Amino acid sequence: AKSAANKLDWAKVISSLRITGSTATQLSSFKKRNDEARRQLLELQSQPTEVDFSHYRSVLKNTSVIDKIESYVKQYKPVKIDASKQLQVIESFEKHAMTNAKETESLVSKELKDLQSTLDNIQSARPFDELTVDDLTKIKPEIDAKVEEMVKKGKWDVPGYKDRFGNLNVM
Amino acid sequence: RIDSVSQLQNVAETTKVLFDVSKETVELESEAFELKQKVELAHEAKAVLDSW
Repeated sequence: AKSAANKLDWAKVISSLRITGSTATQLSSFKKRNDEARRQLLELQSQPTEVDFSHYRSVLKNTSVIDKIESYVKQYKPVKIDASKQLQVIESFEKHAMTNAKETESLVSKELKDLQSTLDNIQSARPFDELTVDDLTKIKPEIDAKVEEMVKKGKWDVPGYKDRFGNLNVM
Repeated sequence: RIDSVSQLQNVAETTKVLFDVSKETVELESEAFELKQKVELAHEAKAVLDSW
């Protein structure tokens, strides 16, 4: 139905809520909804192409003009001819869209499983019931790099030791 | 981080659906134009016929 298109549209407006940097995608969607609603009211407004000639010709007694406008109406009966213009623009659009869609999909799926693995890595191995600076130096040489930079700096106060880790002192 | 990732996963498939759907709808309005010219011709004819 039309309701499938529109349900997916408004669901996607509310999905577009859950993504930023897409502040006018939904405004395009709103326009598509508008004109979709417009074509149905256009179609409901309709005056059927044919003239009435059952009643409304037998009404006129001066009839020599109802045959005229009947023939003019039936002459210009393909009043406007067929259009499918969305077949070159829709396919091109679909290619760029598809490419990007699959890229995004694959990227976020990949990240999900990467994070799953990382979460598992933190749980089953973690030195925290025994931790030596040798173990942190071994897993991160960032430790020694920062230590060396601090010795070079000639400042032996580092906030990070007293900023959550204790600092009891006699004074 | 997983929470952030999950929103995007569901989006990635479904957005491709709306993208298509919107363009599909636009095609329907083209055909609606054909109707509009039909509507006009009838109205004009009815009006003249009313005058007669």
